[PDB]
Amino acid sequence: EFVEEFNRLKTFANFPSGSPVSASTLARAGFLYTGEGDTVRCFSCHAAVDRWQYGDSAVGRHRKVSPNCRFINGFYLE
Ligand SMILES: [Zn+2]
Repeated sequence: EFVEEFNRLKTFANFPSGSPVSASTLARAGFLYTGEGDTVRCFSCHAAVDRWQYGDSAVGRHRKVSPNCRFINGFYLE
């Protein structure tokens, strides 16, 4: 259901314009938008990450936060 990138990106409906990190970048990293702030949450491991900054890596932060997530370890790559 959220295994496809595009379905995740449809959660970024009201995502703060001018977030240092874009909704695409975050959708690619496996993240859904919570609808609050710039707070997102990974669809597989359910970890949330907010407070995005210039030069952040969506993938990097996601791994840092949850290094054993099924998605970022490629277990969803079709
Ligand atoms: Zn995850």
